[PDB]
Amino acid sequence: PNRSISPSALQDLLRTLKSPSSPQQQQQVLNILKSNPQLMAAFIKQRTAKYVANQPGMQ
Amino acid sequence: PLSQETFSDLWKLLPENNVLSPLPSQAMDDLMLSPDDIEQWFTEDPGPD
Repeated sequence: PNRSISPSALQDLLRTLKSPSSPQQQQQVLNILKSNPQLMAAFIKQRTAKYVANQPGMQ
Repeated sequence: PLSQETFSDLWKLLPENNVLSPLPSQAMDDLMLSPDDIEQWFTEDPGPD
């Protein structure tokens, strides 16, 4: 909440999301989010309370 | 071209005005997101395919 944000980052997230699976995609999402702390800090704070680091019994 | 149900309005619903967790944004020390959660907030778009 310390500064403003821009709607261009939301469009950059969508163009990045549509790319094929790669470690570069993860880096681009982090790059885009770090430019706008306001929404990413609220998102991680909401997510950590509901985070799941494993999977159930499947085959 | 979009609705109040898409990711652009889901940002507003986040706890940007509260404190829930016992620690700040530095929580990513042992956890990092996956694309399965990133493809969730845009799926509400009222468009074709």
